[PDB]
Amino acid sequence: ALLRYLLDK
Amino acid sequence: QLTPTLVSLLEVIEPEVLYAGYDSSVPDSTWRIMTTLNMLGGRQVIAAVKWAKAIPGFRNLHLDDQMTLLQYSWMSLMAFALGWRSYRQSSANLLCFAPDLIINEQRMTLPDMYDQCKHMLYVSSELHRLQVSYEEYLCMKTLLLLSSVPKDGLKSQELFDEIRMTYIKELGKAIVKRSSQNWQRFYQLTKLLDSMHEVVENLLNYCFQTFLDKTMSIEFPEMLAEIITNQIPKYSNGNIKKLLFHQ
Ligand SMILES: C[C@@H]1C[C@H]2[C@@H]3CCC4=CC(=O)C=C[C@]4(C)[C@@]3(F)[C@@H](O)C[C@]2(C)[C@@]1(O)C(=O)CO
Repeated sequence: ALLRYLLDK
Repeated sequence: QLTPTLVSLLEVIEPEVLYAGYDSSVPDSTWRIMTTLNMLGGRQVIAAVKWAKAIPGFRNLHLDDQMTLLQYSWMSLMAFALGWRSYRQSSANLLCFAPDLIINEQRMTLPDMYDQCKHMLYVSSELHRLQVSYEEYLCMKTLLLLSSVPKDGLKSQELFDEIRMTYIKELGKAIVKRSSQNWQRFYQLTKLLDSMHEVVENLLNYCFQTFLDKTMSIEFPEMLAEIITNQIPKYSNGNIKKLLFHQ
């Protein structure tokens, strides 16, 4: 989840 | 060196050690520590992601791919780096988690402590057995990110492999510096990235119980929550693939 925001941010 | 090396790169893209933030003074407590590693874990992890996007070709893979790769090998990467740190001087084998959170002779004597550190010591003791240079470590560090994949490859498999090899190539050049039967040296190292698969395994077996039982009283930062929660019954369906070198 955040892992994705961090990944795609 | 035929301009910036992909090696001399990861070296600068390599993250900077974090501090546990441990209190020490108050007599040591088994979980007080474990729970202190976990908080720290999530940060290293986070720091790892930044480290990953920072790698050549990574941002290129399809995001959902990049998203699961880390998901798998976070443990593997967390343990490989630490081995390094302990190997860095701790002749007493001392587990070095942070510059302020080291695990000595008697801290190891604590409850169900050595019961799990034994695995982490494996690494450093092994790394110490193969005198891995910072260069080789960096390159292997990266290759552990690719230690495991789905069972059906990824939306960027072709790419993924493409990349992977290039590092397996960068590692060769790495071993090279310093010749002869370099091929054996390669073998030893290579069999140790495979060793990690078992290693990363026992750690999950210990990490999941503790993450489960609240009769333990150990706490994880949210980071590892999403991450654990997910990967748990997940990989426990043989839906993943532990990539090897030697069968
Ligand atoms: C042995 C397992 C696996 C452990 C992790 C192994 C990888 C690691 C390397 C570090 O440099 C800092 C923290 C971590 C990320 C870790 F050390 C902690 O989080 C605590 C941990 C989950 C564990 O001790 C527990 O089961 C705690 O309950």
